[PDB]
Amino acid sequence: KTPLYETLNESSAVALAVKLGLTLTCQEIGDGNLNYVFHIYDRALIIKQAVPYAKVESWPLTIDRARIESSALIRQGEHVPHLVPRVFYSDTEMAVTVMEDLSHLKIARKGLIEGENYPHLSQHIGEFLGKTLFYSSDYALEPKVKKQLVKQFTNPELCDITERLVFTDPFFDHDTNDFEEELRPFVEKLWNNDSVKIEAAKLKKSFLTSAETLIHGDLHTGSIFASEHETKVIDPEFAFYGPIGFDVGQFIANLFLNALSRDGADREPLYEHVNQVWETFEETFSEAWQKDSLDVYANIDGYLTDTLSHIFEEAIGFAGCELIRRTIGLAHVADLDTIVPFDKRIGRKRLALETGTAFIEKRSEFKTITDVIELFKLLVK
Amino acid sequence: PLYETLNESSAVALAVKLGLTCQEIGDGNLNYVFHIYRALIIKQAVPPLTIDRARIESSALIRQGEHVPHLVPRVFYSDTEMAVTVMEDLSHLKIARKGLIEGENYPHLSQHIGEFLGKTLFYSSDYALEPKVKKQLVKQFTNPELCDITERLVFTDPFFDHDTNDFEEELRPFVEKLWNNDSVKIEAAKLKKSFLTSAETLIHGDLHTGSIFASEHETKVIDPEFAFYGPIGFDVGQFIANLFLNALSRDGADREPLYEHVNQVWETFEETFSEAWQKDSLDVYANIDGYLTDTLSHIFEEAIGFAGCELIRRTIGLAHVADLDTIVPFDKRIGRKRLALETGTAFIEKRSEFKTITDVIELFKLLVK
Ligand SMILES: Nc1ncnc2c1ncn2[C@@H]1O[C@H](COP(=O)(O)OP(=O)(O)CP(=O)(O)O)[C@@H](O)[C@H]1O
Ligand SMILES: Nc1ncnc2c1ncn2[C@@H]1O[C@H](COP(=O)(O)OP(=O)(O)CP(=O)(O)O)[C@@H](O)[C@H]1O
Ligand SMILES: [Mg+2]
Ligand SMILES: [Mg+2]
Repeated sequence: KTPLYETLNESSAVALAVKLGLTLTCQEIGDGNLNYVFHIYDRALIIKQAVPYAKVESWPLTIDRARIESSALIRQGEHVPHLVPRVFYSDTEMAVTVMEDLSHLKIARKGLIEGENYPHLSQHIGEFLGKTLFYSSDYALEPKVKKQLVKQFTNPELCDITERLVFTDPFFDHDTNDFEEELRPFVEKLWNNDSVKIEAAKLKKSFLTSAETLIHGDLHTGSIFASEHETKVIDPEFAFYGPIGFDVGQFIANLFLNALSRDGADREPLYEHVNQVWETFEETFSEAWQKDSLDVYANIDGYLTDTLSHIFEEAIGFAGCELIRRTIGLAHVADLDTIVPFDKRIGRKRLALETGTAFIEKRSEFKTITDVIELFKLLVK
Repeated sequence: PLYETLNESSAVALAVKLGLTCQEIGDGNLNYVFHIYRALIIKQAVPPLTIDRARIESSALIRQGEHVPHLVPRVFYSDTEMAVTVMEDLSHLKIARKGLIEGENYPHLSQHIGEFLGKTLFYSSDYALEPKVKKQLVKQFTNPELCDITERLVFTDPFFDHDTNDFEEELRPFVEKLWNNDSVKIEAAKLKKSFLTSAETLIHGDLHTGSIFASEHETKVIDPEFAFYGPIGFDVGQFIANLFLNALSRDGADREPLYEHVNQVWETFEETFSEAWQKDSLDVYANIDGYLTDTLSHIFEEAIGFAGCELIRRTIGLAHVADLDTIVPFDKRIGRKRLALETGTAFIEKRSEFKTITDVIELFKLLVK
């Protein structure tokens, strides 16, 4: 058999949607250069397709990621179908996912920067977190089943992006970092900080080795669609078997990153979201543990409590890496880069480094999410 | 289907067909071990458990042979479909558990196994390997059925009133004390969760004294059928526990060689792992002062915790050790088995308190006086 992959265009995408049985118009609406996102109208549909390195950032990547993203979306839909787009069709060789159109929603990072507060965002994401992370763990699944899922969701290339960018590069004078010269005194203070780098190393080691559950792997505010009443998580291409606290930490850090871009009393909705997302995660995870654990140890008093404390500790450490990583690393966030005037931008970026560092160092000292919030507020006054 | 169960005649046929008298000498019912005489061993899995364990065993032995060829039997041929490994004959050696029970002291056993542990455990980790490579090895060495036996027998069944357990009734009061101990069971749960999730290196997975050939001058580790990507501390802990199990079967001053072994195996492990880390780590963090030290402390902590589960598991679970079961008279056996439970319990609960291997040894000695 011949190679089946062919790069879609707007006409090809309409032809595909028809051949698959789902007068039409199509527009390519993709935000980056690694994927095409084809919007098809009249009822609407999205066809997403991975772009191979030769035709593309980038970042040399195979189109295998499309298989991960599709399979991860489908898995999430079995547990939280109201919190992810529906998937109608997918194909590994064509590297295509056909999914629900969510054009009536706005990317959460964009809305947050515009000053939208999204009152239910943390309640929805906390539920997403609690259910996705529990139901794919050894707590919820027979170990033989979970062990096959580890193989199926092994994601070497995309893991390599996170291992480098989240956990390694910002902490050294590496080629991928990207920061203003005004920041250099403070960046160098990080590079020279042995005790924080040792802690980042341990966190990386956990990312590399702790195959606890199927994670989303890139759950930032730009990876969520939002309106006042709805929330949908997208693009689980980084999915693999990793630490439970990782997704929780990345999301929380992106909430703090937005808080930093804001001023004064405007920060309060974000601090409320940090509190609510932890609380809802913990409640959701705990309810799932109680009802659906297969573990004979699950209902011994203190075991769930200690499990949550460890997830919490790692989540805050991971949050700290993300705070740092987004500030001086290859991949930045609009929350910080669009701060004006310039000297304010530098000052707030200095604070993301300082808060990130404190999170990493003090992760095992915090007892509750409010301790984390209260420490943050003091540091950013 | 290409699989056919060998007999003594077809074993020699295979050895000749591969261009390399016969007696089946296997000490269990799941594998045939054919000795052919220059000499050769042909091990074959029999078809409850998949014959895929033979592919794991061969692959694991070969990988071990890349780093410690002097400490594992050489492999000449292997075949997944036939479930065979053709390997070096080690008939001139004795199973270390048997020798230890007979009173052999094996002066180099500790230095040899410590070297085996340091090198096998380092060189298959993320410390030594590109993460993309390690991740392929994780897939290759996934071992669901064998891992299942360990998850059940080492980490679960002894801590509850489960059907697989096997203990003398005189031991019941002390068994029920363990079952009723919430805080120890929570800690066993955490160690099981680490076994289930922490894919740190390719481990042997069943490194007890019955899995080692020994003489005065030579040591060879065998049967890595349980191999998979698991916690670095696991093999270290199981081995140490089996040294302590032999100490419990001995009396007084005759225990000293075993305590010496426990000390030397940790020391040699730590030294070997540290030397490899220093020379062969790919990690940009490797050389920050404190990171290796903290890495070792965590390995140590887990090892002690896993030693505790192995002490308990061997005493009251499905799979016993001859060290304990052959103690006479009865009443002494029961006493020594109560101590294996109490020491294993202390190891699990106190694992993060110990600062050095000496602390572990001294605590054990105190308890078993
Ligand atoms: N289901 C959907 N409904 C409506 N618009 C969608 C959509 N999926 C994607 N889009 C549009 O396409 C953009 C790109 O989506 P997505 O984040 O999946 O692409 P990407 O994977 O190429 C980005 P990255 O490289 O940062 O991960 C979105 O921000 C959105 O505007
Ligand atoms: N390389 C070798 N050289 C000489 N004898 C060997 C040998 N490998 C195995 N044997 C002999 O056969 C016995 C069974 O070997 P082994 O322990 O590998 O098998 P097994 O896997 O069937 C046991 P278990 O069921 O407990 O795991 C050994 O105790 C030893 O006496
Ligand atoms: Mg993407
Ligand atoms: Mg065996």
